[PDB]
Amino acid sequence: PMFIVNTNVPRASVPDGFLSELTQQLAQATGKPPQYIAVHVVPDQLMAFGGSSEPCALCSLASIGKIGGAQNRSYSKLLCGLLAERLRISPDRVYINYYDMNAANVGWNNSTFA
Amino acid sequence: PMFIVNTNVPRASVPDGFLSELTQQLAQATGKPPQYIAVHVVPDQLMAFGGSSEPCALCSLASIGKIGGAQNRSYSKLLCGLLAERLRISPDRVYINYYDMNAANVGWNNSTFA
Amino acid sequence: PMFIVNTNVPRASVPDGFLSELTQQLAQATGKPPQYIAVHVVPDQLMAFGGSSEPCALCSLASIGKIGGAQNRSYSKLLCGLLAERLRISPDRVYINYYDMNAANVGWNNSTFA
Repeated sequence: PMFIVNTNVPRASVPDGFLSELTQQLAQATGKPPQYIAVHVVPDQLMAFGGSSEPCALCSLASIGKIGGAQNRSYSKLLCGLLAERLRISPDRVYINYYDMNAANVGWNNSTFA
Repeated sequence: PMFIVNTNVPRASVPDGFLSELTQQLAQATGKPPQYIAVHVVPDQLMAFGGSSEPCALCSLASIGKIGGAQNRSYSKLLCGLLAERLRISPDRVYINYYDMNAANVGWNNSTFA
Repeated sequence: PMFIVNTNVPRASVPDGFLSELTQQLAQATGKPPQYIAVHVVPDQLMAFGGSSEPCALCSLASIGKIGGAQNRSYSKLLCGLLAERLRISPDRVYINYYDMNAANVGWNNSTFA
């Protein structure tokens, strides 16, 4: 899995250990081994959500499988929770795009997962 | 809908009010209320387009529906127009990837839009 | 085609000429003219791969066609190669997401490619 968060929250407001928390919780939620989880946080962005520059986030979670209606609701509760607790972003100012990747369309270690 | 622009134009060249202009015009084009539109501009990027580093943009518009042949031509005219007028980027140095998201694949407010 | 590299390697560690090299190598690999290749490198990122902040990269290659099982294995060998040689990133800490874009879903020069 690969989880990306882009936010207008400043870098100083991202707490120490946040990338590890995300890694841990995503491994648990997706069922994937932690060695396969990648996470990427991009603060200080020039963004608006509903026309407003109050704290917001635009995110993406891509995974080979483990994407679907019920799973994605679960991930959204988890991730909006983390963004609210840690970054002080309202859940209603977060979008998370989910992507179910075919294994042939993910490169890693000089090959793909197919 | 969510619109992201990555560009090598410097931050100071992004005019005041541009995120609101994008929000407004995207609301009109997609038909969706502006409260649902998110916009994200990433200046100062290390980029090339066709092997050269004059002003360029790599963008994305992801929406639950409102994506298709005709609509995407319209959006391209609109958005290339804005990028040329406001950021002085030639339309021929802009790519916009369009993504029609399934509602169950967009997280928001602790759940999905399904 | 458009190739994006997000990495925690510092800006200074990206060699002069790297965007041109990627352009050339991608034009050869995809068979598309260089004028159609766009490349984007984002250093200095806050990222982790398998919980580790050792050098890593999260990448994307989107193209109208020229994507599939065998082609993507080849691209992965190529691009992991380049990232290892030039940025000193282990192939096993690189993900590359491949996107086969429909021509009607790529905007350019006030219209789409359809």
